[PDB]
Amino acid sequence: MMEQVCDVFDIYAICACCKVESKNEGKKNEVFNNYTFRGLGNKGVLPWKCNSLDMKYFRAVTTYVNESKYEKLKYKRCKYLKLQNVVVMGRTNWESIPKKFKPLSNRINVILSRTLKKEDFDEDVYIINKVEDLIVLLGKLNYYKCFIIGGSVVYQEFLEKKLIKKIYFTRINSTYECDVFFPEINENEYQIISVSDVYTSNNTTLDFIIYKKTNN
Amino acid sequence: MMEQVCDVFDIYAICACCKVESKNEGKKNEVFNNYTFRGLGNKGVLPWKCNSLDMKYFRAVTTYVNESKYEKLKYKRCKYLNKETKKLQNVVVMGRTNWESIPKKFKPLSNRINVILSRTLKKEDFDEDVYIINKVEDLIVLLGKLNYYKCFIIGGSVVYQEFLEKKLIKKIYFTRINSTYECDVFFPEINENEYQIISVSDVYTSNNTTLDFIIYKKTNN
Amino acid sequence: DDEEEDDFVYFNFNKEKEEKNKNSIHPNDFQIYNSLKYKYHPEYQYLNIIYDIMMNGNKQSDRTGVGVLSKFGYIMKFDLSQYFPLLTTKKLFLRGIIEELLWFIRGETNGNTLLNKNVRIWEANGTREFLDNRKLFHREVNDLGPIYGFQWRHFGAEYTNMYDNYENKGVDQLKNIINLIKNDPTSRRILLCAWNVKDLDQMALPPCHILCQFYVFDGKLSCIMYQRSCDLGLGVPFNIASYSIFTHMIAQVCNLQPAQFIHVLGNAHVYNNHIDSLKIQLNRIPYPFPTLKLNPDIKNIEDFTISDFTIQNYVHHEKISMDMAA
Amino acid sequence: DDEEEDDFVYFNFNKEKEEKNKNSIHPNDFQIYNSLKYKYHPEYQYLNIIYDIMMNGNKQSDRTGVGVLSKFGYIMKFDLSQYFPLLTTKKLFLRGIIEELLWFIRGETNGNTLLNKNVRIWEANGTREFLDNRKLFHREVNDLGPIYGFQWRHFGAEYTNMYDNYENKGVDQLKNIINLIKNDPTSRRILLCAWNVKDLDQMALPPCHILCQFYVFDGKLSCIMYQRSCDLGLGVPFNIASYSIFTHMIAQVCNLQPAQFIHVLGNAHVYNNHIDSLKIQLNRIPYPFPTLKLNPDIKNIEDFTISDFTIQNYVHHEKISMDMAA
Ligand SMILES: NC(=O)C1=CN([C@@H]2O[C@H](COP(=O)(O)OP(=O)(O)OC[C@H]3O[C@@H](n4cnc5c(N)ncnc54)[C@H](OP(=O)(O)O)[C@@H]3O)[C@@H](O)[C@H]2O)C=CC1
Ligand SMILES: NC(=O)C1=CN([C@@H]2O[C@H](COP(=O)(O)OP(=O)(O)OC[C@H]3O[C@@H](n4cnc5c(N)ncnc54)[C@H](OP(=O)(O)O)[C@@H]3O)[C@@H](O)[C@H]2O)C=CC1
Ligand SMILES: O=c1ccn([C@H]2C[C@H](O)[C@@H](COP(=O)(O)O)O2)c(=O)[nH]1
Ligand SMILES: O=c1ccn([C@H]2C[C@H](O)[C@@H](COP(=O)(O)O)O2)c(=O)[nH]1
Ligand SMILES: CCc1nc(N)nc(N)c1-c1ccc(Cl)cc1
Ligand SMILES: CCc1nc(N)nc(N)c1-c1ccc(Cl)cc1
Repeated sequence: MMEQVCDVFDIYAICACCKVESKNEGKKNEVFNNYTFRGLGNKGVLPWKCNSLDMKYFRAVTTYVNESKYEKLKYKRCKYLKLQNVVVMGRTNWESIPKKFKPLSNRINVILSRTLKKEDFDEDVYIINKVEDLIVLLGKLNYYKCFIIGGSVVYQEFLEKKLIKKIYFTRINSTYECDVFFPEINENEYQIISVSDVYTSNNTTLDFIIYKKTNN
Repeated sequence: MMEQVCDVFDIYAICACCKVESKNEGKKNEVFNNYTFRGLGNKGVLPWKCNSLDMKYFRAVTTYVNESKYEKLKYKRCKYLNKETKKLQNVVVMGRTNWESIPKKFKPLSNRINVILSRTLKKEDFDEDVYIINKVEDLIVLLGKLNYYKCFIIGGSVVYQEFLEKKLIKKIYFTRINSTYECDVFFPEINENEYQIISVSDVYTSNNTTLDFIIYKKTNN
Repeated sequence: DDEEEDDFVYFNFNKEKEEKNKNSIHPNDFQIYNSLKYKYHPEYQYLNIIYDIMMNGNKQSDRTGVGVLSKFGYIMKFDLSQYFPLLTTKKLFLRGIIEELLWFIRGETNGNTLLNKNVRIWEANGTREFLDNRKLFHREVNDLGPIYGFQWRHFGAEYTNMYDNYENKGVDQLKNIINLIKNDPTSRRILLCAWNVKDLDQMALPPCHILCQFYVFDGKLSCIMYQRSCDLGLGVPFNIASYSIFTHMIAQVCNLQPAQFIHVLGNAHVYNNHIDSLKIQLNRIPYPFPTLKLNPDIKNIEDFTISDFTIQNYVHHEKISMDMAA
Repeated sequence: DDEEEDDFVYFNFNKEKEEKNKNSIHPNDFQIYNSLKYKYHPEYQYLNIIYDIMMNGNKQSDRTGVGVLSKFGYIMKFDLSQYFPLLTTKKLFLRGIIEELLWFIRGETNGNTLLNKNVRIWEANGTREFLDNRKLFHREVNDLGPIYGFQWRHFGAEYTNMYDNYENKGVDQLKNIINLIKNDPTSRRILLCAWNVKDLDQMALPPCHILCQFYVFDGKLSCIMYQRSCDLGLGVPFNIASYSIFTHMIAQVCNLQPAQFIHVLGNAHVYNNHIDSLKIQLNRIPYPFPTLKLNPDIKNIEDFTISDFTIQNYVHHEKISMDMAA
């Protein structure tokens, strides 16, 4: 019996957070926990500028599609109301993406705004006035999975309203200057179901963990 | 697709075979191959008496059933027969001599639907809860009317030979008893072009002999 | 498709239905550990062994009256090129084990040197009572005998006392394996062995770390360390760090990049007293590993000093005392 | 659950796509080996290593000119209570390794003894030329030096020549490990080590088999053997047999039942010249292992003779010349 959108319509969140620096004492925290990793961006950009391994991960996850498993989805979705995934982002977020890289290739780019002119951009490039308007654009489109790629503001509301199924969280294990952060995930609403191998990229170790919606 | 009986009804064969007593001819530079393991029985019984581990394996395989996978098999068998719309058990088919070789305390085989192939005997000759059929065709008819998980052909040689002849075996669970005993009945030589080994188990020791279990599967074309 | 799936069940026909001391370990207990679908973080190589010993270990009682769960033969591998394997499911300190390493390199066997730096790893092994019980009635307190350092720099030399000048006596294996790595890298004899059969009875105690074997490929160094006895809950965590650090050191003085530290465990055991703590540890999710930075100017194995080692970005769960006794 | 499956797809995002020597090796070559679904026969522990080395091994020139494919660190386990692991994918004879073993146990280092029994395992290492090139100019032909036999019974004694009676000189490790297994079974110091650092240069060649460690639990004896250098195509098959027999011998004279023989491989290599032959072997399906029977009246490790050993029901494939050179 299918009516809780997140699970229902297949919405996922994907992020990469680093550690935050505090002016009073910058390192070697006395107490650590999952919240340690919350740095999201700094002055319109990533706090660590670039990380090719995470870039590859982000791209591979948002563009991956398994067509044979698409009607198990077309089925209930229709039943509830060149396959590509949907990538929902914010304006400040969309404006941070470089020129040559916009829109994100092989992905149905969506945007959350109150001032952007739909009139102005492409059709394969949709915009929306509010959260709830997204569910709508989904019921019309043909996609595999919907990924909320940020930013902070966008992560927060999507979590509060409880639309997030899984959170593909990348832990950048180094400290940087930050001004925007990810919302403290509620350990009782979401739980870590997977932890990857550890890697070194751009002079920092990092790993990828998967947060799940405790169906419970 | 042209549906073959062995697939629709899941007819499998399971046996145990030891090494035969050779007329060592003056060569302990013996050649070995899969046919080296062909001894099925001796004077009505197993060449090796008993093997608790093989026994345990035979029982686990022939009594194992997965109810969640039944409905899928049901729709398939019924679809093939153009027929569409209390515990689940497997079937075991054996020759009359195999039947008679079983101790009374063990007949019919527990938790399995027992089917016996014979001409000299009829339902009236048996006290047990078993099915008596006098031809292979009767089995197929019987399987289309019963609720069962899988069908295992358990011997003897004669029974094995014709089921392989008729090309009704989907897979062969073969136990290689790594020892030599006196034998008078043997398992048919498997045509390597018709059957290929797809799995090999761990090696074990039981009743003073090592043994392992392999699985043959009907081939391409 | 499912065709070969039932075959899996048949091949497991002779398997034990339940885990051995599952009865004593109890699963609601490891409920986060069992809730994980994919545990690819390297720390699980260590955690999975703790789980394996707890669930299938053999109950044994040391001649001490103490109890343990033990298994025989395990192997862990850590990619030092991607991370420094310092356990993150509990808090670990490294000053002491680094000093112990520097002490081995100097060839010392003098227990006082470490005590004066408050590194008490070997203290209990050097007391008057412990040496007497080893029948070392004529050994001075804290004179550990021909252990590691002596074997690494003077194998074969006749041990006298911890203050003797053994300059040029015995085989300097440390110097030899380094020269082998530099001149003959494809050699399969680059071993550093501390188990000197002739000197065992003279040692405060036989070495736990039997030997190190090195492998060199495409400018990269790997190391295998064979441990004959492993205290999983307390010792192994430090064991992995020590030898991972050693690997980096040997690699840098030979201008090679570190590759894998391969840990081979012989008698792997878990003390019964650590079980509650280890259960707690098993339910913690590892954080990304930290990295190790060595002062790049050090090019001679003997020139390292405590200030040349730096652990960076160490994120960890709070400390746990394996023995919750006090 | 199917996306708990997609996560799997993601986690594997940083692979290469092909194995290293794919192009060089070609898989339509391991057709039979790859067609199998469940390869649980213990012989696959050895065949999978060969396949791993061939597919992922590093290319090196092991001894000047020869060239091999190598890997570092592997562990194989054989349940001696369930079978004797003599490889069946090719033919093997054990008279020679058993004589070598007895030779070891007697503490001999005289190559002529083996040669008189038509066992040439050590012939090449005892020639005038081989010895001279090892710088052993004052060593008689076939006097192998302080190798296995000598170390097992007299570790630490000064080696003189192969005819010398070294009575009550050095450490008789062999006897000591037998007494520890009998009187102190739980000990984690039951090691037999042949790698005598001080005597290496005096040996025809350093031991390939570094040490053996024993483990006792509930009347069962397990043994781990650490091999520093391993010739997968020619040596290993025999090494596994050699030590499994030794494990049985020690178990019997100690009144225990043999359990597991654990083989640890340090530098594991496959000689290029053996590739073609090993490709053939990998496409052969194993036969159930045979069994080993020792004369039950032998109660002292020193009392075994060649006729006290019988390998039974050995079913094997055609013998193979690893080196197809003519
Ligand atoms: N490390 C990571 O994984 C990520 C880092 N970042 C970093 O964070 C920074 C941007 O963060 P942040 O400030 O959170 O903002 P975002 O860029 O995510 O979004 C800001 C915009 O979202 C729109 N918006 C907010 N609420 C709604 C709503 N209810 N309906 C429709 N539109 C809405 C607004 O549009 P308008 O004003 O027209 O109304 C607003 O300007 C950048 O530096 C970026 O690089 C971002 C994502 C991920
Ligand atoms: N180790 C192992 O895995 C196995 C060992 N064995 C051993 O072999 C012996 C049995 O050998 P064997 O005599 O070759 O064979 P079977 O037990 O197969 O008996 C065949 C005989 O059974 C009946 N039969 C066979 N096919 C048909 C048919 N199509 N229609 C009607 N009746 C049929 C007939 O009985 P009737 O004469 O009444 O007409 C026929 O004479 C035993 O010693 C047994 O233990 C058997 C199987 C497996
Ligand atoms: O660096 C070390 C030193 C010691 N031990 C442990 C193993 C054993 O529990 C004990 C040594 O005693 P024996 O095993 O030798 O009896 O110390 C370790 O795990 N790591
Ligand atoms: O019982 C034996 C003796 C030798 N070798 C092999 C290992 C090497 O291929 C070669 C010796 O060369 P070094 O590893 O010592 O360099 O002999 C074995 O595998 N088993
Ligand atoms: C490579 C950055 C990246 N890594 C991960 N793991 N998650 C993300 N959501 C982003 C991302 C951030 C900002 C924009 Cl604008 C687009 C994508
Ligand atoms: C335990 C013997 C056994 N083991 C295996 N692997 N398969 C078999 N088919 C039998 C068997 C033989 C004769 C009778 Cl009568 C019943 C079963």
